[PDB]
Amino acid sequence: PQITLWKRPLVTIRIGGQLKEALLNTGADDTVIEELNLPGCWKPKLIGGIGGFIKVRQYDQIPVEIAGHKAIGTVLVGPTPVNIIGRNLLTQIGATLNF
Amino acid sequence: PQITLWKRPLVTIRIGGQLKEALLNTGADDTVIEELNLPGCWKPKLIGGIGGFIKVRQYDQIPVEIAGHKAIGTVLVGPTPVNIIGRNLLTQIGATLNF
Ligand SMILES: CCCC[C@H](CC(=O)[C@H](CCCC)NC(=O)[C@@H](NC(=O)[C@@H](NC(C)=O)[C@@H](C)O)[C@@H](C)CC)C(=O)N[C@@H](CCC(N)=O)C(=O)N[C@@H](CCCNC(=N)N)C(N)=O
Repeated sequence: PQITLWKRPLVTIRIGGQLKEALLNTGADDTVIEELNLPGCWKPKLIGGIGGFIKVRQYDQIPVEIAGHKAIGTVLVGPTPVNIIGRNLLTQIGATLNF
Repeated sequence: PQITLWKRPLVTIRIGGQLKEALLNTGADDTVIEELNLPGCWKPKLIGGIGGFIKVRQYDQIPVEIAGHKAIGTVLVGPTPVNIIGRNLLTQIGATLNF
C-alpha cells in the first residue's frame, strides 16, 4: 500500500503468532518490539537513540508479517512505547520512500 | 526521488543558509538537528526517544531545503545522536512510504 505521513505510520504486523501494531520507521536500523515472550535463543544487546540506550533481547530469524507481506529476520525485544519496524525488515518487503 | 532502505536514508539539507546531513525519518514526529545556529526566538521543549527524554530548542517557521524540495516549519535543536527530518517536514515535501 501507500502510507502517508500525516499521522504516525502504524500498521498491523504478526509476530510470534500475535497481531500487533507497529510503526514503519525509516530512522531505525533494527526492529524493536514491546516486551513479548518469544520462543528461542536470545542474546543481550544495547540499542540507542534520543535519550540514551536501553537493553534488549535479540532474537534471530523470527518470521514477521507486515501488512500481509512476509519477512524474516532479527527482532529486538524490550521496553518500548511503540513497536518499531526498522530497515532490516522494511527492505525485505520492498518498502521505499518517495517524493 | 525514490529512496530504498538498504542504507540509512541520509540526505543533504540546507538550513539557515548552511548544509547539513540528515536522516529521512518516518519514525520521528519532529525534525531534530544537533547543536547549531538558527536566528529568531526559540522555546524550550522536551522530546522523547528510545532511551528517554531530552531538552531541545524549538524554532518555528524555519525554511529548510531537503534534496531540492522546500519546506518551512518547526526545527528542534538539541543533543540528538543523528540529525533527523521527521514527519512535520516530510509531509511538506510530499513524502510517502510505499510497498
Ligand atoms: C519510541 C519512540 C519512536 C522511535 C523513534 C526512533 C528514531 O527516530 C531514532 C532516529 C535515529 C537516532 C536519533 N532511531 C532509533 O532511536 C534507533 N537507533 C538506531 O537505529 C541506531 N542508533 C543510533 C544511536 O542512531 C542503531 C545503530 O541502533 C533505535 C530504535 C534502534 C533500532 C524516535 O526516537 N522518535 C522520536 C523522535 C523525536 C521527535 N520529537 O520526533 C519521536 O517521534 N518522539 C515523540 C515521542 C512521543 C511519545 N509520547 C507519547 N506518545 N505520548 C515526540 N514527539 O517526542
